[PDB]
Amino acid sequence: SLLEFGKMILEETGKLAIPSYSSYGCYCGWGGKGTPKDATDRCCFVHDCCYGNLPDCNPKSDRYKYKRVNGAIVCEKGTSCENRICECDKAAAICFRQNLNTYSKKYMLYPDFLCKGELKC
Amino acid sequence: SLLEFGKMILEETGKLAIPSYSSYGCYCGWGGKGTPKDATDRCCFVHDCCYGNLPDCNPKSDRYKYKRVNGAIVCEKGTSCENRICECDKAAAICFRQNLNTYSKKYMLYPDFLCKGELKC
Repeated sequence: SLLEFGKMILEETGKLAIPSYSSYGCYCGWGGKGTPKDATDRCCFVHDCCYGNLPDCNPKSDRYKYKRVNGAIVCEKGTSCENRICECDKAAAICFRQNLNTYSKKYMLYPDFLCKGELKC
Repeated sequence: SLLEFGKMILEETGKLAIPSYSSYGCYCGWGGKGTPKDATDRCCFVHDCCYGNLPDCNPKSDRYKYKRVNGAIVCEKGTSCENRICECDKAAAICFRQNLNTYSKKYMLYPDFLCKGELKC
């Protein structure tokens, strides 16, 4: 859920999930259309597609456990849905951290009309 | 599109394309620089080169059909673009499978900053 995902985000980036990655570009939030605007926005698009491969699961309400071992995120052994959702969240949070150098305020509260079309995954 | 390619990748490798191949090495990802890390990363490099030679097309977004006949992927007859996109995808997905033997978890989540230099197609 956003409780776990928001915690990895804060731990990895020093930023709060809402608002820093909930109103950013075309895909960081609940938007789902258009061409990702930059590297951070691409991390989000990938995260949506990741959740997309899990139609038997519900990421929004599915809570999992993770721990930090040797400085890295470990998704603890759980249900297939818990494991796969944790892995999607871990990947996006590290993606965010890796792209912090190009994170820009320019793309916060980004207008709907500048995001057009479907990119299927 | 990513949807059809992801599906071939799962079928050929038994791995879900996102996240196993979506942050892998220097080329299985959005980027395009440096020496490919290994055989798997080379499949991605070749796949970019293949898409790079389809400028009359929209590889990422355009949908196509394919079948399985006696084990093997068979691209169905669509538009010129569709069949070519399909063949690029089929070659990469088979490449991933052929090199599963040397797939290495240490190249997942690979930072793009460790990838420098243009390597010509």
